[PDB]
Amino acid sequence: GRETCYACHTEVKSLKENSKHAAIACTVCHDKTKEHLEKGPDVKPVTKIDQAVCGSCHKNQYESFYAVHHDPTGARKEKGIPAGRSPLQDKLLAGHGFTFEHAEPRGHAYMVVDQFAVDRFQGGRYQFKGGWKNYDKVGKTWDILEDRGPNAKLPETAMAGNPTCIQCKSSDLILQWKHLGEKGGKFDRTSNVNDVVKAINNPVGCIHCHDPHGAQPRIVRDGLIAAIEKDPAKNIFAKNGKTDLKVIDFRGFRKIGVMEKTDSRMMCAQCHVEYNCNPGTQRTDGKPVTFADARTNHFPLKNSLQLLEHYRSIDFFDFKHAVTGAKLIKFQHPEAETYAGSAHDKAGVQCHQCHMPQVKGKDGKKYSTHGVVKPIQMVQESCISCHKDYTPNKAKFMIETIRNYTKGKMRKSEYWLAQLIDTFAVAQREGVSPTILDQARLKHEEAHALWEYWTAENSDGFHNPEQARQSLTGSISASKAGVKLLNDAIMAVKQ
Amino acid sequence: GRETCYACHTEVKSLKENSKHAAIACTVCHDKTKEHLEKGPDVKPVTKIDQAVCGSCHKNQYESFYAVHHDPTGARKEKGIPAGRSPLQDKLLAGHGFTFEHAEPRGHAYMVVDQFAVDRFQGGRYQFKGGWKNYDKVGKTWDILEDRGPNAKLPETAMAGNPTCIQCKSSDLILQWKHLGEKGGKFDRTSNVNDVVKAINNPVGCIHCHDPHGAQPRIVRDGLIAAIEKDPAKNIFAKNGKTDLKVIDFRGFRKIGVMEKTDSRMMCAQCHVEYNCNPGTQRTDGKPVTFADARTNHFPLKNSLQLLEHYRSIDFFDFKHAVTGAKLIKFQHPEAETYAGSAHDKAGVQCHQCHMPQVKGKDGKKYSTHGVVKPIQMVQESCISCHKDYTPNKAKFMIETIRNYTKGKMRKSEYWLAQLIDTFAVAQREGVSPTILDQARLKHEEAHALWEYWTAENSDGFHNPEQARQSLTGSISASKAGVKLLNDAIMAVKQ
Amino acid sequence: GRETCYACHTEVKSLKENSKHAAIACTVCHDKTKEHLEKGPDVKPVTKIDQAVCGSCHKNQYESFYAVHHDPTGARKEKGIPAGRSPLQDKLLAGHGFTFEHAEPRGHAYMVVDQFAVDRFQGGRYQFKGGWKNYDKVGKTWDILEDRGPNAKLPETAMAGNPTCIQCKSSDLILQWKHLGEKGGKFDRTSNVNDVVKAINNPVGCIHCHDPHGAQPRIVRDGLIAAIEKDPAKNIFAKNGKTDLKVIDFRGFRKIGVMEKTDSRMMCAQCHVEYNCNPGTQRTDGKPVTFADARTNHFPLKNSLQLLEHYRSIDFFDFKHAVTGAKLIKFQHPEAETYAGSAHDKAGVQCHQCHMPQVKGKDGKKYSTHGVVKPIQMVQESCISCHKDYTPNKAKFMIETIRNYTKGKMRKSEYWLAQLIDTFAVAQREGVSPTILDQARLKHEEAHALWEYWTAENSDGFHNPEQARQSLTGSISASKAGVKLLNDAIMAVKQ
Ligand code: HEC
Ligand code: HEC
Ligand code: HEC
Ligand code: HEC
Ligand code: HEC
Ligand code: HEC
Ligand code: HEC
Ligand code: HEC
Ligand code: HEC
Ligand code: HEC
Ligand code: HEC
Ligand code: HEC
Ligand code: HEC
Ligand SMILES: [Ca+2]
Ligand SMILES: [Ca+2]
Ligand SMILES: [Ca+2]
Repeated sequence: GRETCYACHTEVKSLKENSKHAAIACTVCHDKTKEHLEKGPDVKPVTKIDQAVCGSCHKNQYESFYAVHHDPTGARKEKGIPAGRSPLQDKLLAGHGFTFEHAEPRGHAYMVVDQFAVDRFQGGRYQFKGGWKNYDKVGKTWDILEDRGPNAKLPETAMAGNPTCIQCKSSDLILQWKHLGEKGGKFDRTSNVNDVVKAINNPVGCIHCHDPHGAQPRIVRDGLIAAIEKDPAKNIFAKNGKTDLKVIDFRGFRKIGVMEKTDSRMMCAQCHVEYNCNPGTQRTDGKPVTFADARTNHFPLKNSLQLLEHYRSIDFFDFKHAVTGAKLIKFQHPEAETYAGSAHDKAGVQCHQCHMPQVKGKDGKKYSTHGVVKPIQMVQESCISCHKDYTPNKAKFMIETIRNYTKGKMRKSEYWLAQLIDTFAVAQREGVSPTILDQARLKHEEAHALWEYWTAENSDGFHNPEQARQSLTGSISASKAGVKLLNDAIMAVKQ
Repeated sequence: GRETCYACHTEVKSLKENSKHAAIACTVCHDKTKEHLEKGPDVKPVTKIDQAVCGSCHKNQYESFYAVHHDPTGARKEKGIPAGRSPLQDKLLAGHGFTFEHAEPRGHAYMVVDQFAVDRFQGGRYQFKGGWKNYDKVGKTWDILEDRGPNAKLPETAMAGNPTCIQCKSSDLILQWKHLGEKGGKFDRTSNVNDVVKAINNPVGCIHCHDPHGAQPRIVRDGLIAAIEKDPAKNIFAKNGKTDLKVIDFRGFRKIGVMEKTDSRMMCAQCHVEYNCNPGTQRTDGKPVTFADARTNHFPLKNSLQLLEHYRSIDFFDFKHAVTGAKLIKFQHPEAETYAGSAHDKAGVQCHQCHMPQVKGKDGKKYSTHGVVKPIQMVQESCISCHKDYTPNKAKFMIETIRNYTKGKMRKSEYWLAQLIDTFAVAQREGVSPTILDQARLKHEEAHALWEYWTAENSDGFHNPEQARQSLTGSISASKAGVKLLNDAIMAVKQ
Repeated sequence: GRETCYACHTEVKSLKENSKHAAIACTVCHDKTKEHLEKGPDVKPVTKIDQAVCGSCHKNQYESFYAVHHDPTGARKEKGIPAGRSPLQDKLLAGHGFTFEHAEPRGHAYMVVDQFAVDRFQGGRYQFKGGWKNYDKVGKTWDILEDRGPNAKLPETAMAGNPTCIQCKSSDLILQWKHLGEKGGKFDRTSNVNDVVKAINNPVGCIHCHDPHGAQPRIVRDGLIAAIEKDPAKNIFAKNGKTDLKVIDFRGFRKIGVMEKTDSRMMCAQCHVEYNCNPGTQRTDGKPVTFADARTNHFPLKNSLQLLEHYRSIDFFDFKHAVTGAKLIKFQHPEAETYAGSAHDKAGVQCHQCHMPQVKGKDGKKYSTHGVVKPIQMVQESCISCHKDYTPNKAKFMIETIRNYTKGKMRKSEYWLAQLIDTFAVAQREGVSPTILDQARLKHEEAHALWEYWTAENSDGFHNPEQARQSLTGSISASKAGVKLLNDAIMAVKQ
């Protein structure tokens, strides 16, 4: 009786008819349909957002997403340790909530539990039931975590958590969140995050990347659609002054973007980008930017060489550095913006070919693994599958040589940023002019933007070695110029 | 003729009769017995303290203790290197002898040679015969080391060595050391350490943990007995307002503690504790505390959250920090005090189940390995033996995740301690009030106590992850409070 | 017709007749011989310097030199990273070109391409054709690199490259370089390095260590011959007041040194030494030392305990430290001077026994591998071949224990150098006397000389553990003495 439904749901008919999902009865994914027919539109069907329904017919994708693996080096790797990805984090991000805890990423199945449990999220309120011995448990959020309650305190935590955070950890609010988190849905940007978390039972849904109605490759992330719509000819995913995205707006309430061809650069860019999803400060007037402002659910889709101008253009910065008071941008995991225009991107390779390589399940049916892969741990399938002349050692050597050269420049950029910050403090105590301190703040802004992008980004340059070198040497140059003018100004005081 | 002996040695009769050692002739372990009978009590039998006698009937325990293994990452691992367990050691312990050399522990068979050869012991006087190529040799101290003599100098060494040090490296002085090292035995706390070392041929004896007379599980360490006796109802080993320890006092000269049931927490706490075994300074008057003082052979049996109050209560600190002049506690390897009240302790698991797992020897007789094990190197026997559902990768993941999270907080506590020390120095040079510097010293004391415990402790939180988090975040909080008040006081000067 | 040639080339006759190469026709290695005979000496034969000619009869040496191996940890390892061999490089070498890039060494076949491509060589002018994916290519320089041209800029590079650099990367200029690079050959010390690089097609030739005429073990490096000639009785290679080197001077233009017996300490010392091959400054007058000066192609052949006196004696230093203005020596890879007088040197072991171990080729003919080996990666052939009682773990344990103890002192020397530099800067800002700052500069000179030798040297003490300890503790002592007098002078100012 789908034609009954299709009478008032025309877009679903468009997606589903003559699709690979054509035959699937509406009842497979929607409950209370009879009540919706019999009692009218006031009584909504139930749409349970649930990987297990997709798994009933796609077991290898479902099984590989939920498969539990144990990295013998462990997880919860703080980045701000000496041998870590961001060893000078505590000094360079002084005054930012990331100083409370920032760990390396792990598997997709953990993404909700790790967002809720991190020391920077909600003052330690959410914890693993049974603690560390259950840290590898997957499945339903509230089977895994407990709520210690609103009045509990945990020392050296922060309260960075907000509803927009959840948009990059789950598909559970797809029908309960108006476009951009503007008011009108069950939840919006101004919601109490502790109401929102109760609604999040699952990590990123199968529906995040795949239309349930027709199985079309798609995106559902509001900020990513908004970015592509703002710059449809020149954005990082465009080709020929066009992007492969048809936006479907349901009821003026929620958008999807459907693509004719798989583009995992867009599918993964739903989360693996720089974003603003937090309050901040305007550069002009020093006024707060609150969750009322659309800038608190924002995808720039700009790379390291563009972001400082981009955030100046939209009159926004994240935090003042606790020492220099520089109006700093906080960068997060810009993998899509890094990958854009790199050797592999230009070759037509997409994120999924390295990170979701082909494996065989079960009997021996071929599928894309949905347990996303760390290519250095799987070079036969992530690399040699395409680079057939490569030995495993050659693949590892190529990854690690690029990471080696890039990290050399990252560490040198940190040395110089640390020097800039320490010299600034000395310049302050030597009563150097606030005019000249302001010049140094600008150099800190620039050096910071060209450095922090790369500790935030997860490849240590592999995704774009040229951009990483140009950015990080630009950071070093800016810091050296700041240190020179501060040390010059310090001579001129006592001259 | 044991009844002859038993006439004047009543306690030995109590331990030996109806024991597992009942049948063993006194002559097996004591020489010159006839002269002792014939010439009377003036001529003492010879009691050679020697693992090889125990080995004659317990070959697998003896063989596994002396087995030579080569860790391919080497030994003599200085902790104060960037990638090391205590990377900011040289700054945070400035003014302490540990800045001359402090390496990670290795195997028990090396414990005397490594105490005598470390650069902080006795000005480099003791060295390996033939140098590095013999660094893996086990057996008799003076087959392995040479004495360069009292007048030899070795640059960048220290003279921390003292007789009480030897009490945690050998059973060789069991009959030659009056309780607590008070005067009356061949050696006491005031002895020249260079006389004492000549008497130490073996590492920790079989008799350290096992009664030779009846084979009862026991302790012989004077400071550990003294601690248990001071607090017999509430100490970390107690249960039901009682400790499983019967103290036997021989001649008012030397004590053992015998337990009805194996408690390796007590057996290992003979050495794996925080201790004071060194001169120090009183907090009240600034007067020396010398080896005449019982506080120089002292076991607090207190954890990270208790030690600062404990050392304030007994009016003792180890060193003034070379920069801040904070009256600091020097912490050493508090494994027993950490382990106390942890998940595994509460489950009735003891040190030996993870560190002396069951292995098969020879033919295939089952025994507890007496080559103590680093569980991460042996997860099948140290972990999976009990956690039967664990894979080796799961065991490794669980150890390393806890170490990862704990080290993140350890490194952050060091960052903030370094900031506190650097800010203090700036506050001094900005002529901030000595009143306010004194407030900052108190914050350094607190931050130091809540940090250094964990670099001194060897598990990086595994033994008590909750206590480690509470302590290390407390350290960070104290340092941040010190940095705030110093930076506030620095504004107020030039206000 | 060799007797025709031998008439005017008497030294070649001496080397070639009754040699292992006796039978080889001159035409095998020299072209245009008929024109040289027919047209006279004005028309020089062509002498193509080329491993492939040697390879025609020595395939296993040729094949093993050019064999491509992929270290899975990658290459281009910057030393100035936290976990790196020289973690405080950027601070301690501040004002030296090594701060732009200094990576660990890799295989011999890469030595030209890596010299030309390093960020410190020639402003990034030379790059790998096709970039990173060709970083493992071996063979001809200009098949592997491209020239971006003289006007191209690459941010955060330096221009350290000069002709004398090439003398330790290739045998290609053996007939085109007058002794010491004095004027008269196609190239000299004053040549434009960008003319010189065009002439360098190959890495170190077979002829670097082996005479082509008679196959005698030899050296061709001008600076090494000059050093041995200056001190023929007491130099590090001497025995019995004599060195095994007969110098043959061709035309007063170019020297070789031929040895009766293989001495790989000399063969490898052609490059694995400290050297001066750069402009610098005189200590006395502050005058430049230019490529006109013989001190710009100089081998001291002195160890860590001798170099500071050595460079003071010849009135030379490399750079003023950017903070302290200390007149610092820049140290490079002093492996031969370190190895001299070590346990293995005294035992008659040479570099080649550990680094060119015996392997079997082809069928199974035994040869010395000419792919030089990192012994920790090959302990069966580099170590156990001679230490037959060693297990692989024992060999690794011995290497890594020595490296562990040595690195502990290296890291501690860096901590104290960093403290010296930071204290100096504070002493300057507290207006401490320039007299007392000059005293501290001397302590920085000394501490620097006794430290940087060991980050420059590649064994982390393995080659001479006693010398490393004596040097690095001497560094620590010098820095502590500098920090004491600066901190004392700072009290005395405000006294
Ligand atoms: C017109 C008379 C309708 C027929 C026939 C069916 N549906 Fe419907 N549906 C209709 C309206 C006007 C609305 C919602 C209006 C609003 O914005 O609240 C709905 C809603 C749904 C939803 C809910 C989406 C959400 O916000 O959670 C679902 C999943 C849905 N409808 C499914 C559906 C099916 C499967 C039908 C045939 C059995 C069907 N609808 C008939 C209008 C009408
Ligand atoms: C938002 C819903 C996401 C989308 C869409 C994708 N990723 Fe992701 N990823 C995300 C998070 C929040 C995490 C961390 C989870 C945690 O609990 O820490 C990650 C992690 C990865 C990793 C690391 C995997 C691991 O270490 O085991 C990789 C390699 C990764 N992500 C890649 C990736 C690719 C290629 C995507 C498109 C196919 C993709 N992600 C989508 C959030 C989201
Ligand atoms: C999409 C644009 C995102 C928004 C909005 C937020 N997060 Fe995120 N998160 C995202 C990705 C792709 C990843 C994996 C890659 C990485 O660099 O981590 C993550 C990871 C986390 C993690 C795990 C790692 C860590 O930082 O400890 C946490 C704890 C996490 N994210 C929390 C978080 C919070 C609290 C947010 C709102 C302030 C938030 N995320 C927004 C993608 C996106
Ligand atoms: C092969 C050419 C790749 C493509 C295309 C993309 N990625 Fe990648 N990624 C690659 C490597 C070699 C590495 C280094 C670390 C490693 O595991 O080898 C990375 C790193 C990441 C990470 C960090 C997690 C990890 O896998 O270790 C993330 C989160 C990641 N990459 C995501 C990502 C996205 C979203 C991509 C398309 C925009 C992308 N990668 C492309 C190799 C390749
Ligand atoms: C009473 C007449 C004795 C008989 C019979 C035996 N022993 Fe004895 N023993 C006795 C005294 C009074 C002392 C020492 C007094 C003092 O404090 O110095 C001893 C000493 C020993 C020791 C020495 C312990 C030490 O300090 O090193 C040993 C090992 C010992 N005695 C053993 C022993 C044995 C095996 C006997 C039967 C053969 C024996 N004793 C008889 C008193 C008497
Ligand atoms: C080895 C297995 C032993 C046998 C058999 C016996 N004794 Fe022993 N004894 C032994 C050791 C290693 C020591 C040192 C202290 C310790 O507790 O480990 C001793 C000590 C004694 C002492 C001294 C007690 C004191 O007064 O302080 C006596 C008096 C003694 N041993 C007597 C003794 C007798 C009489 C035995 C036969 C019945 C006998 N011992 C057996 C080791 C061993
Ligand atoms: C004092 C006599 C000790 C007793 C009793 C125990 N241990 Fe110990 N341990 C001690 C020292 C002095 C050393 C270092 C030795 C050196 O030369 O460096 C150690 C070392 C260990 C180690 C590390 C083992 C290794 O790295 O190979 C472990 C795991 C260890 N110790 C555990 C341990 C346990 C479980 C004990 C009770 C059974 C125990 N120790 C007793 C000193 C002493
Ligand atoms: C028991 C309460 C002890 C006293 C008293 C002393 N040491 Fe110790 N030591 C002890 C243990 C359990 C261990 C292994 C665990 C660890 O954290 O090291 C050690 C180890 C050493 C080592 C090896 C490691 C190192 O620090 O380089 C040395 C060199 C050592 N101990 C020396 C030493 C000295 C000189 C003492 C008196 C000042 C001393 N120890 C006392 C247990 C105990
Ligand atoms: C299993 C539940 C354990 C019990 C009970 C105890 N220890 Fe432990 N210890 C454990 C782990 C997983 C680690 C981390 C390092 C590792 O090797 O895996 C440790 C560490 C130590 C160390 C450092 C040496 C080492 O083994 O690497 C010491 C010296 C040590 N532990 C001693 C010790 C003592 C005395 C215990 C009872 C109080 C104790 N451990 C209990 C696992 C477990
Ligand atoms: C004397 C009449 C000669 C006979 C017969 C041969 N050679 Fe010669 N050769 C001679 C002179 C005077 C010179 C060079 C003078 C100068 O310094 O320029 C040469 C040069 C060579 C070289 C060049 C070395 C260089 O600088 O590149 C080679 C390789 C050489 N000669 C080889 C050679 C051979 C193989 C001969 C027999 C066929 C031969 N020479 C004959 C003088 C005379
Ligand atoms: C100058 C012509 C050289 C001579 C003669 C020798 N070596 Fe060398 N070596 C040299 C350079 C310039 C490099 C670095 C090359 C690069 O592209 O980075 C090296 C490297 C080595 C290494 C490291 C090998 C590797 O990592 O794979 C070793 C162990 C080494 N060299 C040893 C060595 C020995 C033993 C020699 C005499 C037989 C020797 N080298 C000669 C420059 C030169
Ligand atoms: C012989 C006395 C040498 C002179 C003159 C120069 N180099 Fe060198 N170089 C030499 C050796 C034996 C090695 C390998 C050992 C090591 O410690 O690196 C090297 C290595 C390099 C490398 C690779 C490693 C690195 O530093 O990044 C480069 C890029 C290199 N050398 C460049 C270089 C330049 C530019 C020189 C003139 C200023 C130069 N070298 C001189 C031996 C010798
Ligand atoms: C065995 C007794 C050796 C002799 C003789 C020499 N070297 Fe060595 N070298 C040795 C070890 C164990 C190490 C440590 C790093 C390792 O790979 O194990 C080294 C290190 C080097 C290096 C650094 C590159 C490397 O191999 O990792 C160089 C460039 C090197 N050594 C050169 C060298 C020269 C020129 C020697 C004679 C003067 C020399 N080595 C002797 C072991 C031994
Ligand atoms: Ca951001
Ligand atoms: Ca202590
Ligand atoms: Ca030099």
